[PDB]
Amino acid sequence: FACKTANGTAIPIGGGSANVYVNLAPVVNVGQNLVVDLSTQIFCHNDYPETITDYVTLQRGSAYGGVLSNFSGTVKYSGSSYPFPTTSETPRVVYNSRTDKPWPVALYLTPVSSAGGVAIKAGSLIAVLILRQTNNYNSDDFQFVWNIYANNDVVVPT
Ligand SMILES: CCCSCCCO[C@H]1O[C@H](CO)[C@@H](O)[C@H](O)[C@@H]1O
Ligand code: NI
Repeated sequence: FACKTANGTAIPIGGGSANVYVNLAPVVNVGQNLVVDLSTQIFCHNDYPETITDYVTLQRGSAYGGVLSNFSGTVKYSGSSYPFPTTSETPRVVYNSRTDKPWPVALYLTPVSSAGGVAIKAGSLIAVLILRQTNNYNSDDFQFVWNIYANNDVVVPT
């Protein structure tokens, strides 16, 4: 089991960590969502699907910088919705193919009432999402840690 990002980097067998940049709508009002869809960027696959079944959860989602201070959020993982930052590990998604399949995580962030001005800075760390991977074959229990960075400033109209 391993993961990579679209035109980007890879995390190899056994787990590890990688930095991911995201495009964000440059202006967002109170009552609107920033939708950060990671499923177009993070792709994983199973290395021996004929004999092994891989299990993948979102173990935790944390907020950082302007997201932590200026937004409230939910995370959508494989069709279900949860508070972001998260309160517990999600159920599992099955990976059973050598073919790249997306990691189905999306963040919906909405500006808090105190948010105003540049609420997220270009280049800043905004989130960490931890993918946890196990199987039906051995004791493997690995973490794939995704550091999420803002590509552009996001302004909350005052
Ligand atoms: C015919 C199979 C012989 S075992 C091959 C061991 C390879 O294990 C890697 O690949 C497995 C399947 O993706 C993972 O479950 C495991 O965690 C690790 O990433
Ligand atoms: Ni592979």
